[PDB]
Amino acid sequence: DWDLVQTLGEGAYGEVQLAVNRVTEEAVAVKIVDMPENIKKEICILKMLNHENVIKFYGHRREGNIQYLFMELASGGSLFDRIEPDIGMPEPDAQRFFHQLMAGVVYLHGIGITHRDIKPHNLLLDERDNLKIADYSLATVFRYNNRERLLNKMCGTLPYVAPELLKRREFHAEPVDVWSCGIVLTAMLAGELPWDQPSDSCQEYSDWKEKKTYLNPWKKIDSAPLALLHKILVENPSARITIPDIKKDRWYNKPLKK
Ligand SMILES: C[C@@]1(N2CCN(c3cc4cc(NC(=O)[C@H]5CC56CCOCC6)ncc4cc3Cl)CC2)COC[C@@H]1O
Repeated sequence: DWDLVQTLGEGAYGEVQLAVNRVTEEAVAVKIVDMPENIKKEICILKMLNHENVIKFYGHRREGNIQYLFMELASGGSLFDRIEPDIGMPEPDAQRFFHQLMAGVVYLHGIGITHRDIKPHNLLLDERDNLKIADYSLATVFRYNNRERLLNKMCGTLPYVAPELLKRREFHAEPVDVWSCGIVLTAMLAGELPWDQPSDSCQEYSDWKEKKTYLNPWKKIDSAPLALLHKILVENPSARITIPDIKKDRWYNKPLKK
């Protein structure tokens, strides 16, 4: 029925491949996973999703120990491939992608879902350059019956993880996703990641906490988006800006063209 044409990327459990229909020539993205409690969780979350800034999930087929997850093929590819190394991208394009990222994250948080691994590799683009949050393999429920549950599991990607995840036994889900969006914004505006990890043993992170914004990547960033990044990349998650307040930010609301 299908045929694995090209590899689109690889995760912890399974691989994502470009599948072209043997009859219709319809090209889709298929996540092929071998072997359980996590794929049942992932399928459950994928069926809950319905938003313009979240990848479309078609369905799932099981073949013994093999699990197939059918998803929307994003023709524009990844946000990662739009970032020019050491440069980034034009500020109006970065603003628009950030507005769309916030829209997708507000939606997820609104249904009580935390993504837990936001990065340019899983932010995909459709034919009209609309951003779509993909890869729900680490996603979990942080709110149910209007009651918040604290996270305790270590997961994500070190340059994108919030510092409380490395320090605290339990932490709130929403500030962790806000933090990763901040690193994505830095990547879009500088074409460079600021640190290997947000720990005191990492010089670049110590430099940021000491406000050495005359250093890269910060010196490449204009004063307005840099003021926003100062509010996002705050060590104490209880003092960190929330998405309702990000929506009131000067740069977030700055009219930009071309
Ligand atoms: C594990 C990681 N990844 C794996 C790939 N993955 C997906 C990749 C997809 C990729 C695409 N579309 C394309 O690649 C566009 C460019 C073309 C043009 C058309 O032809 C085909 C290639 N569409 C849908 C996808 C759906 C998903 Cl879910 C996201 C998660 C995250 O961290 C490291 C890895 O990158």
